[PDB]
Amino acid sequence: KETTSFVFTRFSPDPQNLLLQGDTVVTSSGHLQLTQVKDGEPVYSSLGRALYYAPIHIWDSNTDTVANFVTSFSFVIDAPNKAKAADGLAFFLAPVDTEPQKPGGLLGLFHDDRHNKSNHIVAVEFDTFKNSWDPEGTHIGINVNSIVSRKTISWDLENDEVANVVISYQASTKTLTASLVYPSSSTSYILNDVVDLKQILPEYVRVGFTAASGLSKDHVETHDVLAWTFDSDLPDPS
Amino acid sequence: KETTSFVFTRFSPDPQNLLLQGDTVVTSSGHLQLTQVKDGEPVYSSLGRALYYAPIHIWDSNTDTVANFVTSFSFVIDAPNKAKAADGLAFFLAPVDTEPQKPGGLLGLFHDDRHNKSNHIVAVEFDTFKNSWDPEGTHIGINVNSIVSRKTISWDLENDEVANVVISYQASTKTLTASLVYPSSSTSYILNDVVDLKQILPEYVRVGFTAASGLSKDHVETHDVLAWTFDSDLPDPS
Amino acid sequence: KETTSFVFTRFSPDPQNLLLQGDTVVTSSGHLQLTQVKDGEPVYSSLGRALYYAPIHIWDSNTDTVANFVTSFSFVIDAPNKAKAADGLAFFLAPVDTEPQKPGGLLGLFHDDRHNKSNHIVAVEFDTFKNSWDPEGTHIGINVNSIVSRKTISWDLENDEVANVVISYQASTKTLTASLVYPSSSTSYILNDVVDLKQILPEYVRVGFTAASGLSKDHVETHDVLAWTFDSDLPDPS
Amino acid sequence: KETTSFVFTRFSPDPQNLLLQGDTVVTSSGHLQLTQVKDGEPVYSSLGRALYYAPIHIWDSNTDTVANFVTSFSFVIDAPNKAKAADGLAFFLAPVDTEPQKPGGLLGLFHDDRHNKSNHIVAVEFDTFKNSWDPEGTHIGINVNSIVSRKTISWDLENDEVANVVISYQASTKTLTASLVYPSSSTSYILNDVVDLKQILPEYVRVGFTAASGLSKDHVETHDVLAWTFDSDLPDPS
Ligand SMILES: *[C@@H]1O[C@H](CO)[C@@H](O[C@@H]2O[C@H](CO)[C@@H](O[C@@H]3O[C@H](CO)[C@@H](O)[C@H](O[C@H]4O[C@H](CO)[C@@H](O)[C@H](O)[C@@H]4O)[C@@H]3O[C@@H]3OC[C@@H](O)[C@H](O)[C@H]3O)[C@H](O)[C@H]2NC(C)=O)[C@H](O[C@@H]2O[C@@H](C)[C@@H](O)[C@@H](O)[C@@H]2O)[C@H]1NC(C)=O
Ligand SMILES: *[C@@H]1O[C@H](CO)[C@@H](O[C@@H]2O[C@H](CO)[C@@H](O[C@@H]3O[C@H](CO)[C@@H](O)[C@H](O)[C@@H]3O)[C@H](O)[C@H]2NC(C)=O)[C@H](O[C@@H]2O[C@@H](C)[C@@H](O)[C@@H](O)[C@@H]2O)[C@H]1NC(C)=O
Ligand SMILES: *[C@@H]1O[C@H](CO)[C@@H](O[C@@H]2O[C@H](CO)[C@@H](O[C@@H]3O[C@H](CO)[C@@H](O)[C@H](O)[C@@H]3O)[C@H](O)[C@H]2NC(C)=O)[C@H](O[C@@H]2O[C@@H](C)[C@@H](O)[C@@H](O)[C@@H]2O)[C@H]1NC(C)=O
Ligand SMILES: CC(=O)N[C@@H]1[C@@H](O)[C@@H](O)[C@@H](CO)O[C@H]1O
Ligand SMILES: CC(=O)N[C@@H]1[C@@H](O)[C@@H](O)[C@@H](CO)O[C@H]1O
Ligand SMILES: CC(=O)N[C@@H]1[C@@H](O)[C@@H](O)[C@@H](CO)O[C@H]1O
Ligand SMILES: CC(=O)N[C@@H]1[C@@H](O)[C@@H](O)[C@@H](CO)O[C@H]1O
Ligand SMILES: [Ca+2]
Ligand SMILES: [Ca+2]
Ligand SMILES: [Ca+2]
Ligand SMILES: [Ca+2]
Ligand SMILES: [Mn+2]
Ligand SMILES: [Mn+2]
Ligand SMILES: [Mn+2]
Ligand SMILES: [Mn+2]
Repeated sequence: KETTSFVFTRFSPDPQNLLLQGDTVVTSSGHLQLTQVKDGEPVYSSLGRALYYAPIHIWDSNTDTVANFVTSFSFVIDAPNKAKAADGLAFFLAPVDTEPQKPGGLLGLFHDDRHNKSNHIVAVEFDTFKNSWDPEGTHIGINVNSIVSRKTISWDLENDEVANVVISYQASTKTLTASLVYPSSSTSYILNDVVDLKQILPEYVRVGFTAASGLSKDHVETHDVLAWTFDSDLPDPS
Repeated sequence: KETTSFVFTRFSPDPQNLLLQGDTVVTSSGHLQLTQVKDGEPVYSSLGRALYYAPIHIWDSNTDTVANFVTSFSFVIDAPNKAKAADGLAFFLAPVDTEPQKPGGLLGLFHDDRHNKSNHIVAVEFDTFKNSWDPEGTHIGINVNSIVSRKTISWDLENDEVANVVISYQASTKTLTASLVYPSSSTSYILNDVVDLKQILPEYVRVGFTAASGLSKDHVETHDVLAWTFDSDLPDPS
Repeated sequence: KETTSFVFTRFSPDPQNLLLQGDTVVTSSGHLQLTQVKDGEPVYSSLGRALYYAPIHIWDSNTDTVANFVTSFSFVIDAPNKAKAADGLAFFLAPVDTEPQKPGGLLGLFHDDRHNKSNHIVAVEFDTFKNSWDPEGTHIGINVNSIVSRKTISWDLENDEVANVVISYQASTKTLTASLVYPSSSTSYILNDVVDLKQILPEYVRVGFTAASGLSKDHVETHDVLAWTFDSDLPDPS
Repeated sequence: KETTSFVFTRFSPDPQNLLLQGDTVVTSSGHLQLTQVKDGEPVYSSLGRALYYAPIHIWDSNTDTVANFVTSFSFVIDAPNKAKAADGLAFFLAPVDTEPQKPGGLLGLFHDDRHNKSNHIVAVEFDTFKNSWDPEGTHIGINVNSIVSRKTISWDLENDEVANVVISYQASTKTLTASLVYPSSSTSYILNDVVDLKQILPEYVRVGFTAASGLSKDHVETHDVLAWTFDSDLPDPS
């Protein structure tokens, strides 16, 4: 049996147990600021990610066991103009050596918009901009090896309000669940889908966040994570 | 700081740390069987509840702090005839000396269908039968001092399938959230509402389940809880 | 799998999830005051206990599995005259319906000084007074069904200083371990012994504290518990 | 608030969340084998270490808080000849970039036997061989910036038996406590001392194990870790 967990109720600057990639900083107020902010305003064509430093053991090929995990986080997206919000934020699992990919609507996760098993990405996206591959309206998606989501639901962005997310994986039913709640307006969202982690991901992964502002100057938003817990449990064989 | 927690991944017979009320038994397969089953079939006019034996400290009048809590459970409802399903199951918080009330659509929680502050009940209901006070269709509700829910959502009962529920209370936003997922069909439901526990409940409560089969012989279903975790945290002041 | 846990970093007055027995009160400073205090001084012939309200499932006769547990607590003993300190404090496990027994050197645990399997008591004692059955000097003991300890070590009472205790049970080796640390003086104590909980205790027990002041007016001390955590885990069968 | 934790009830081969240094391997039976073994006999002049991959945030200079932590582990030392046992095992905290130092009685921790504040090492040692700086007999020591322990106790090595260790740090009293229990013989050991982590260590550290076999062919032993849990909690400011 192997477990990993961590809790950040706020972030400290220069976090040596986080791998910050692209534009990501920790602010002095303790937020994980994924996309760049200049003179109080979001900057376009910005891409940031943040990963927990230690690899997570999510499945074992010797014993053929798969881990459960649950993560929670709070985030804020602030678009100066809501109709021109872009591009979004995602929580993801990826190979240990993962590096930022294309900015914009590919969210730093993929180098193109195709399906490809060699990506080894599972992600939950909070997608604020309609690209050619997206359904109509802002949405939450479960993504496996592609920016084109396996399943989506409608989600109305509440601008500059705190969103509380929980994402969990139940290995016995191969089910990934993702929920978002806005306590300020009592609005909530949920979806789940079958995802087989053993087929998709390597035995060890890194986990974290990615976000991207839009590729034109008028399509911008901030993406701040305020807090983050993670728990995984790789059980004994059964 | 005060915390309480417990986990049952299955139930043992004669559980001395559970207060079983009404018809409740533990089966040999380790399920908490809330309504009576005779010759493989559910019995009508059955009422059962089950509560954790220790009172939970959910708020402190000395320090004026309120607890957070999160509970998870799995349940199954099996109606021999789905169109004649009744009456439902609920998770609730109530005063320590709580006793079963009226059977049927009052779910063992209330002695009538009125709003009354002296009930001191907060509950999440999984309501399989439309009474005069209910909205159309089977539904999930948040209930405060009344069988008439403060807020509801549509919920399609998946007969004899395992439902995974999580209910949580965030004291800083006074928000109660309830989710239900069916991993078998990848279907999921969520709602949340403002509930002020300090106004509604006494400082110590008991927590648990209640269920009721219908009051006519043809309107019946089973109500089994398979597993239950509970966690509460009453923080230090300020 | 069944787990129970709780944490009190301090105690609130009228604690409804604790069974207070004998003289026990909660002070305004949030201490669990086991033996009586009058005009700033300890009172003789005083006996107090305190138990967590919910029974603990420590072993299951169906599956023949036994729980692990760990408990921690901080206590203070203040003897006005150290040479006349009596009688002591103990942490114990006992049947659910347990009631206080004889005061004095029997510590509220036993009705006599003999060995008897029908007691169903396992205890760790912090013994400040030499009775006929005791070794020389103040000591810590592991006690099974008798005030005459199965094993003891020397322990020097540090008067009015905070003692941090941890007691744990490892079921696979049948080993009970007890440690005491005084952080003020950097002094520490440990012992362990084989105890088979399945032979000694019923399936469900209550856990908590007992203490007794001496049976003459000049042989007195206070016994205050400042904080208490408990964790038990009854695993799935092998 | 920041917490880190992990649990290994056994080890898997090629553990990507452990930084293995020197001779360390994971066996097929799931042991962390710190010093080299050639066909079930220990090899001399062997040095191995193992660290959790993620840095631990043990204190924060912004908020002036210091973390508590607790770690537990099980180890086995098997000396073919007990009288010629060498050199030992240690649990330690060190700067993130820490590298193995001198083999033998310096245990892979230090490059010499002097006191030096630029080491930034806190360690608990299980020392099986008497060097010039050591007290008489095999012993457990608390070490701050030097192989010459700040405090020691006598410890009798029980050859090829499982030792259960717990080490904890209480920030409010600046107290480091270390215990060892042999459940097989019911023997146990404990010590504690004042250590101010803020003065000694950087804000982020790595934690783990080191071990060394002796520098002559007849002074050898194995050093296997069977299991390891770690928990740290860097609290919010008052
Ligand atoms: C482990 O604990 C067991 C109880 O948990 C012990 O068994 C019990 O032992 C008592 C004697 O102590 C038994 O009770 C007695 O029954 C006889 C015969 O009917 C009575 O003569 C006797 O009453 C007289 O003695 C009392 C003092 O002992 C006086 O107070 C009383 O006034 C009489 O003069 C006594 O009966 C009890 O009297 C008080 C009433 O409140 C009570 O209802 C009444 O029972 C008792 O029956 C027995 N219990 C059980 C369930 O068996 C056990 O003691 C050992 O075994 C017993 C049977 C005796 O042989 C003991 O000599 C022996 O020690 C004890 N074991 C040890 C090693 O301590
Ligand atoms: C699905 O994903 C795989 C793995 O990422 C893609 O194959 C890889 O494509 C890279 C190019 O983007 C290859 O590396 C290149 O090597 C050449 C020299 O040989 C260099 O000049 C160049 O700068 C790159 O480093 C990489 O080697 C290749 N790996 C394999 C196993 O083929 C794959 O890309 C698609 O197939 C490959 C073979 C190429 O034909 C690509 O053009 C093509 O996009 C991905 N498949 C799809 C359909 O996207
Ligand atoms: C809200 O719920 C409370 C608590 O259940 C109701 O108050 C209770 O009303 C009962 C009457 O139905 C009282 O019982 C009676 O006691 C008297 C004297 O002891 C007997 O003569 C008689 O035979 C009954 O058995 C009960 O004592 C009372 N309890 C309390 C704590 O007040 C309450 O009912 C409302 O207020 C009460 C005081 C009456 O005025 C009712 O008429 C009135 O409905 C409920 N409130 C509402 C608006 O429904
Ligand atoms: C393929 C791609 O990244 N498309 C981006 C879109 O995601 C969004 O950022 C938009 C804002 O103007 O510009 C497009 O270039
Ligand atoms: C108030 C009440 O219980 N009404 C019951 C309803 O809940 C259900 O049991 C049904 C089944 O026939 O009978 C109704 O008249
Ligand atoms: C058997 C018994 O309780 N003996 C007590 C002893 O514990 C202690 O209190 C002492 C002090 O004066 O008095 C004795 O009566
Ligand atoms: C400084 C040093 O490492 N001394 C080592 C001692 O630790 C032990 O290994 C011994 C083997 O018999 O050889 C000594 O030289
Ligand atoms: Ca998009
Ligand atoms: Ca109804
Ligand atoms: Ca005594
Ligand atoms: Ca040495
Ligand atoms: Mn999308
Ligand atoms: Mn309803
Ligand atoms: Mn004694
Ligand atoms: Mn030494």
